Amino acid sequence: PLAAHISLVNKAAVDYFFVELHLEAHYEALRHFLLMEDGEFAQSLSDLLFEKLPGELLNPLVLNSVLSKALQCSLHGDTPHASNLSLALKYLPEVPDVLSCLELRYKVDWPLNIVITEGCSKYSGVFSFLLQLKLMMWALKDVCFHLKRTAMAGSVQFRQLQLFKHEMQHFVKVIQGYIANQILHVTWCEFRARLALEEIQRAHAEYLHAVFRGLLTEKAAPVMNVIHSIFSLVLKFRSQLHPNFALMQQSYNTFKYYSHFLFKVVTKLVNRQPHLEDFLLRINFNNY
Amino acid sequence: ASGWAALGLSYKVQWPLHILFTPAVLEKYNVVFKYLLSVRRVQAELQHCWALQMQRKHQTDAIKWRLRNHMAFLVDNLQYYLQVDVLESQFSQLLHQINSTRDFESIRLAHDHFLSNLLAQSFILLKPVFHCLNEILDLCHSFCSLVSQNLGPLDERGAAQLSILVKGFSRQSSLLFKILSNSDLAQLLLRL
Amino acid sequence: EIITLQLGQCGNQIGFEFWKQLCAEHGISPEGIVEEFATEGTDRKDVFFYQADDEHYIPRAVLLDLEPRVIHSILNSPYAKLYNPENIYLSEHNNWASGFSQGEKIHEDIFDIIDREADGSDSLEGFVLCHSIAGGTGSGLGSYLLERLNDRYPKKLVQTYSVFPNQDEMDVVVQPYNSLLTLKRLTQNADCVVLDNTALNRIATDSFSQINQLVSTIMSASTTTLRYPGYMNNDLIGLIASLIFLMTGYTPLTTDQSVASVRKTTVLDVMRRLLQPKNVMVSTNHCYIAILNIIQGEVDPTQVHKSLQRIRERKLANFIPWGPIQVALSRKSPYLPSAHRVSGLMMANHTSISSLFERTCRQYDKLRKREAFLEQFRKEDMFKDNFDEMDTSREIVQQLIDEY
Amino acid sequence: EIITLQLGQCGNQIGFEFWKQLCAEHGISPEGIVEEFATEGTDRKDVFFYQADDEHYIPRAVLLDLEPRVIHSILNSPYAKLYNPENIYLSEHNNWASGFSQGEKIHEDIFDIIDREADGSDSLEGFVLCHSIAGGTGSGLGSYLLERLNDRYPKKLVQTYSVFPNQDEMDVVVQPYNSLLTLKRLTQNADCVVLDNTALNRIATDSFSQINQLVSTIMSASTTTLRYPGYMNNDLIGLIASLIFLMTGYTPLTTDQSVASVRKTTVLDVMRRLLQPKNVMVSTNHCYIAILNIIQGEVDPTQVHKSLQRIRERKLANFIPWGPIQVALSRKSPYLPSAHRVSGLMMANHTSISSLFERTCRQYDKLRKREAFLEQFRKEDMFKDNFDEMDTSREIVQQLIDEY
Repeated sequence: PLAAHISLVNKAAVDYFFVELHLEAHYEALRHFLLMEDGEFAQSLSDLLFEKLPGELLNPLVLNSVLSKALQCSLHGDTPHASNLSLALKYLPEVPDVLSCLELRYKVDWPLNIVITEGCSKYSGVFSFLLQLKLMMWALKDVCFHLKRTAMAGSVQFRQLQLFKHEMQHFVKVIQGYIANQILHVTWCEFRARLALEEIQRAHAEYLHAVFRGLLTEKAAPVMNVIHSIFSLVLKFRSQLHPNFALMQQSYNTFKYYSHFLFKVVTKLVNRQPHLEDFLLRINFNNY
Repeated sequence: ASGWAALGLSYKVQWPLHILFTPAVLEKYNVVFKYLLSVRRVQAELQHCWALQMQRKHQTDAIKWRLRNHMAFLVDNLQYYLQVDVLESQFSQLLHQINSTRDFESIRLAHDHFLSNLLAQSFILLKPVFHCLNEILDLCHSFCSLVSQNLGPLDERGAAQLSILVKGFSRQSSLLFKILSNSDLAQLLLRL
Repeated sequence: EIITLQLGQCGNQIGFEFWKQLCAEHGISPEGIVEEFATEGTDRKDVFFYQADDEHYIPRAVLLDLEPRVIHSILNSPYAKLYNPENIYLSEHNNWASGFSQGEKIHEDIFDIIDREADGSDSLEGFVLCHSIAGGTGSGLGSYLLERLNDRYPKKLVQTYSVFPNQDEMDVVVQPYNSLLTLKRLTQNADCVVLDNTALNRIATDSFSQINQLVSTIMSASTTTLRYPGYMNNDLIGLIASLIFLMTGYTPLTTDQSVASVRKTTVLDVMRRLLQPKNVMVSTNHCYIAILNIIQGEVDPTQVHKSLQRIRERKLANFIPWGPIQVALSRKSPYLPSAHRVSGLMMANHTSISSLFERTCRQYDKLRKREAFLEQFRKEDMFKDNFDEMDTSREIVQQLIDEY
Repeated sequence: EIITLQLGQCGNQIGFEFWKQLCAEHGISPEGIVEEFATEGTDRKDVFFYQADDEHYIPRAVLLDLEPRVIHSILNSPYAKLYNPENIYLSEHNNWASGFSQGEKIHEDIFDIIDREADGSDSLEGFVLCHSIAGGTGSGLGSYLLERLNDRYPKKLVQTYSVFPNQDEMDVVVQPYNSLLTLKRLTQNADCVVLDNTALNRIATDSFSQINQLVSTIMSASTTTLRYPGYMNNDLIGLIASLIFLMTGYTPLTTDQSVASVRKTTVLDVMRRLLQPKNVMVSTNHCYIAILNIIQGEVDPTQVHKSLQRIRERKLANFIPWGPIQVALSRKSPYLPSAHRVSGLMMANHTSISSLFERTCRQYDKLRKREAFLEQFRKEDMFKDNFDEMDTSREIVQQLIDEY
């Protein structure tokens, strides 16, 4: 007389979440904002912040308002879900690097707060990486656009220079294509055909645990440490927007060495992770 | 230690049949899967070599290969027969003893006797034959490798290695012949 | 998986009726739709067909021809929509040299089609070729394709159903040349099923529609076990290794009107019948090299062993003195009526086949001494300067006969 | 956002059918009304259209022409009311010099229209130009507009769909001059899609309405992902950076009658097909510089990786020895039938395109030595004194060929 009533309560408890409180909507909505799945939003938020770069860009008058200007250019949102995007910070920067610490926290209410844990804070861990990636595809877009106005001026010093950008851009446009395959599509195939009350806590704790395929885990951390050496050299390449050509020629040669070192450190880490297997197929294709 | 020697397949049984499939009976099943895979491994391996000899159509001693390959083939392929006629025959009885007796006590015994027959019929328990054909098993691994580890005639001590096995194989061949001279009648008939 | 390359009018038809038989067996609708009763089917379909997003199934077939008429008629059949229009190829606008010259000319598109088809299969196993060796189209085009294929794909099997010209009947006046050259290419490139109109029509007696229905029956029965997975012989390479030129025979070659005599058909009587020269569909103490018997329907391995024992004792067959058969079992398709309690197909390699070439060689030698009908051949580039090709081919065939 | 500048009869039509395709894709009624089924649409419309208080949508298009007839016919079409009468411009009343002279003459109103259109967009990204390089109108007017635009707007992209004259067919007798000058201007000012009637009609075979329908298909498929936001490649500049002269190819270029062959179309087969010279719509171990493949429909990135791996191993392509492709995915419009399971468009930069100019240079050099048809050019002010413009243009094109 007991188990006959347990299954009816749980089935009525889970059903109460979907058809009444739209649990299936919140997940497919936070992804639109936090994981930057919806274009014209990250390409409009990051594009605004990067236009400035201390005491500025830190008071609640600009960064607490740039969001309310960003959502208008989203063309997707402006719903009760779209609110509660507290664009706050967690550090006061003093003053060429590839770091700009800034969080973006969702907010929920009572009957949903009990499922989405206040620790599942880990989105903010995977977010600051994804935003940092946009800093490349904009700064690198700048030098691609900064050089356009230079065009008559055709010589060996010019054409040999532009081939560096095409050689450095392709490495960023492939590591991004990887992220756009693991953390947004295949890890979302699971946890979407997986759902259809205790299980909701663990299933969600298994969906995000997105941080494994994201090269943020401390196990594969040395793979991440090398990425900074790549991202740093592209930023220096943006500083030198032919008075100092040779100063840039040395920079690119350092880039080709580090990239050639990445292909070896990932290969040696195959013997010890099927997630990393797809990386070598991405970074290497008709080369060594 | 070769990896194949430790391979196996376990099965997470559901709740109702938990009484019919104990870890004991589900273990004797595994032993059959270990052996039957091996014979399958050597056969699939052996025939690939045939797919090369016929392929290698463009040495008066290289022709000794197929004159040994087919000898190693018939003993193996027909040994791989009596298997579709000990499985599909013992199984067809096990399924018939089920749909006959309304009692369940028979099933626990019909299925139990079905399993013991496979261990007895397939010569897995018979030590002498199982310790002689086993030598034939790994024997083909050596021969098939010898033909695949090169593409030229057997000159660089391959022929010197070739005549080694035939002195043992043909010896092992007729050695088995005296063993069979209850259940072997179904087997020795095909080879003879 | 597998591909089919059918050339000439003979090959084109052969393919038409072969695919008719296949779709009948697997419950594939003429339009490529699947019947309701066959929705839950267990039969493997990837081997000869690949399904489409529209749920329809498309054959892994390519149509080749020097002339449009045959394929145009095919596309007016109820089965027209089934084929893939992309794969089908027709020449925009009877000699072997001309055929090979065109093959050199139209390399690119043919191999484009072949590559497209190949890349759609994970585990392609070999090739199937259906053609006639006498006519200009089949002979030359098959020669060219075999050459460039063995060159392109050195790790795929090449199986052919080659139709040989009638000899008792005096059809291609220039048949000796085409046959000899096609045989050269077959020995020099073909991995592994001889066919002749003479004995085929002889057994049919004792239109091309019925003849090729029988031929398609042979092909389908040969590929049955591959189509229907079992325990043993689960691959074409397994077939080839167990035998290696071939000849074939099928026991239940009975008209739709000849089912009245429902003869109690054991396995023993069938396997026996497969041995007689009468049933061998093709026309020195010549002996066998290999025998394979595939049996469809209910079968008891005890019966098989008894039949093998009795035939061995009765010594109805002869074997090579210098070397040491096989009986495989399959399952019938669950759809076509089982009018036969048990049925049997036999493929064998026997030395007597040598005689075929001895005839053709005799035919060819009966012409090369007087230079008959060489005017057209000199026109093409290949035979523009000389005919050393012919001499090499003849010597190769002679070497093969000596080897037999 | 973006603007479209279409010149000459070629450009005028190109625009007509491009906007036809766009309105078909986005569910925009011919009159500018929105259909009921598309009321809740998610597709982004600002990119090519701006809505009006009357709820109708207006293209960001400007019509230019030396002659009235074409646009007059356009305004008699069912799509006439859609365009903006203010933007459309017609000359009140076949040479490049005359075209550039008029461009100098009618600067004010054209740039008035362009400024009005520009100020209505917050985030304009670049320019789109559609024109033919042979005829007098397109060549000269595009030259003038490109010059004064690159001067006026030094921070906007300039993309063109330039149609090149047929060469196998002997149309503009004075084509070499116009083509050479337009190429000069393209190198000297154009940010970034070559087009030729010869190969375009070749693929069409194997009226201008259908040709330009195909061209508009190419343009729309190129701009799809921008129109339909996703994750990656969310901007035209992203496109350009990933490649930087271009050529294009589209796999599902199938007639409305050629849907009968519903061929199971993977991603691998498509991306493969995009590589062949046959599909390249345009007509020294020349090699590639860059390749981009945009794929529409269901797509599994595992399939994409496998296709990339296999093609890389098969080495069907050749790359520069001195430098180290890209496969982007989009979503089809929810309205047009998905007759194709998965479809593919390719834009590439390849060195072989150099040959084009070598022909035209050869053409131009084949005339400048004899001073053919220069009488009209001397009439205009630009070539009133001398033709140093021509010499500079020729040397610039030679420099570009040397650079390639």
